[PDB]
Amino acid sequence: TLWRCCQRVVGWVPVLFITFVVVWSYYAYVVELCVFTIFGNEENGKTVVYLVAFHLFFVMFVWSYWMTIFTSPASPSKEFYLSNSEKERYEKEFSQERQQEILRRAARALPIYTTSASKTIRYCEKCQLIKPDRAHHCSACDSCILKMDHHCPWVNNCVGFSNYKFFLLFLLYSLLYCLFVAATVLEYFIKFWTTDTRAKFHVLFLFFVSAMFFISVLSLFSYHCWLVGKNRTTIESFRAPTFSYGPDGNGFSLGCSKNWRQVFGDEKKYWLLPIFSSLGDGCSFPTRL
Amino acid sequence: LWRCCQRVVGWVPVLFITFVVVWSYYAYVVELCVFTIFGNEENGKTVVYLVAFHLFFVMFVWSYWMTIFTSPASPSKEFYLSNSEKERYEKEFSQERQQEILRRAARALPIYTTSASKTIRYCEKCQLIKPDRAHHCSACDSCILKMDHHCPWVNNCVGFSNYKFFLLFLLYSLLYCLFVAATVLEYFIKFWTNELTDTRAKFHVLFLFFVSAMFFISVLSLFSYHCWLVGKNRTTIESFRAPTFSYGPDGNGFSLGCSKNWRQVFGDEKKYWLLPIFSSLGDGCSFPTRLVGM
Ligand SMILES: Nc1ncnc2c1ncn2[C@@H]1O[C@H](COP(=O)(O)OP(=O)(O)O)[C@@H](OP(=O)(O)O)[C@H]1O
Ligand SMILES: [Zn+2]
Ligand SMILES: [Zn+2]
Ligand SMILES: [Zn+2]
Ligand SMILES: [Zn+2]
Repeated sequence: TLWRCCQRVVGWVPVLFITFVVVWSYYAYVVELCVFTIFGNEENGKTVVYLVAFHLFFVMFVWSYWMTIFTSPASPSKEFYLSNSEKERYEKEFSQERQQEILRRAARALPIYTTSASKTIRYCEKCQLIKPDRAHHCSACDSCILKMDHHCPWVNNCVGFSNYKFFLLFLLYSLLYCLFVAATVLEYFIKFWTTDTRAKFHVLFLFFVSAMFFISVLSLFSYHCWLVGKNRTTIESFRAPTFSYGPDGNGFSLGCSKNWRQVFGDEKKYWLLPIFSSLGDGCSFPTRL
Repeated sequence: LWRCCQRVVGWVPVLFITFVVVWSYYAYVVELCVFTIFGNEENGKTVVYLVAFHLFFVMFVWSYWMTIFTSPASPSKEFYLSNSEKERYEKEFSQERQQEILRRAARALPIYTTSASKTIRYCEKCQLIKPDRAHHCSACDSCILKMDHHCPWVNNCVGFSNYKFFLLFLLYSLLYCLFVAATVLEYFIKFWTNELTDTRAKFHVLFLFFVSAMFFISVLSLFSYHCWLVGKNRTTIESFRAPTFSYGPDGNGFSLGCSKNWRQVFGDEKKYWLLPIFSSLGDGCSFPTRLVGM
């Protein structure tokens, strides 16, 4: 009955956890490292430079992170749904052959260039719609997601056509945020090991939390730089889409340069900003052939 | 009672300045940096301007806030007439013996200055003996240590506690306005000669340059005056009426040399010089004299 409320709340636990670490990291770097440690030293130039630079990375990180969480994933348009007449004929029908004929007649009026592994029309039983190309159903979001990449638990949201560029920038600014911390706390991490009671706990934690997050998230970032240039989602990287000419891992590829511009766009000024600049509408995609 | 009315109406200059500063933040960030500069298609200057602007905007609002809410220092309870001395002072009818009551108390205090008539500097309202450089302000309704002047733009007195914050407030005001004027100028040129014609951005970019230039030219004169007062170790009051010591009036009676005079306000630790954090030497109730006696 009330299982929805607890299920919905527990989904925010990874978000609140990450949010706490970021708030703690701000307190640790600004107060403990810059004010108590670096400003505990008589160097006002080094303290200000770090504080200014830190706020630039911290803003780009929180901005990208926020956008990846609250950008709702796009769903298929009204045209892909079975009308109340045709969905009755589909539910009334018992022969799979005639079921496929119902779906094929509506789908041929839609920009669909892919089929299932069994060359059947990609259809969603729960949503009662014909899945657009690259779209998949997520049982966590309980919906079909356009150009679905994966349901990322750390943002309590699906990473799809709307989220993807924000998700990528979130990864990018995560490495930069953590690398900058590790590179600047290192000079003082060496000193802390080789004596303030409170400052050491936060500075010691600061260096290897930033390092652990760097070495971990860096693997994912290199993974997606492959994916963007190949024009493949994570789902497609495990199951290549099947076109009219058979399976093709490169069926949506337009070349390395043009594949990136499908995600980041043609406006060069928006590439590094968590502002939506992805080409297309998510319900149809340019084909290689 | 109009003292209640004074408290509310006193915030009008503060709220007015707050409006101009909030408006300046919106105008420079949204209208100038987002609509105008980022429309020109290169985010290299936009990030630099947005980063630099936030450095000056923070130091300006920080200094302004500190000058407003730093309560002015008052004389210690030793400078107040005790319940014994207030009686015999009130009983006396001869002014000559009244001074002797104040003189006997003043000689137990680190006081090296008198009035122009060589009488003990005494406050009738607070019923205390004014410390050196301290003055009574009827707006604050109190005696202010090393009082410089009552400032309406901060709804507060600029005294011993405020002065370095007030100075930083002036400094970061000039820098904030100079940075705005120097960066908006190139785009101020465009709007008049119609290289840019946006309706909303024009009002804010034009007003940004005028208001920043008008505030710069005005505050710069005041700032240079106070840079000279600090080197002379003189409050604004003292620069018009030199204090009277045991050896007569002396405009330089509190001077300790140019270097040491600045250190009285900003301190010896350079890391606090530019920061709105209290670093002034002394206690405000006594000050080193040039000749002898502290
Ligand atoms: N109620 C007040 N409001 C504003 N300023 C005051 C007030 N009372 C004294 N002052 C300041 O102190 C001076 C007034 O006379 P006093 O030297 O006796 O000071 P005081 O009575 O406050 O201790 C004024 O400065 P000026 O004569 O050199 O122009 C004034 O700035
Ligand atoms: Zn679905
Ligand atoms: Zn999902
Ligand atoms: Zn008084
Ligand atoms: Zn006052």
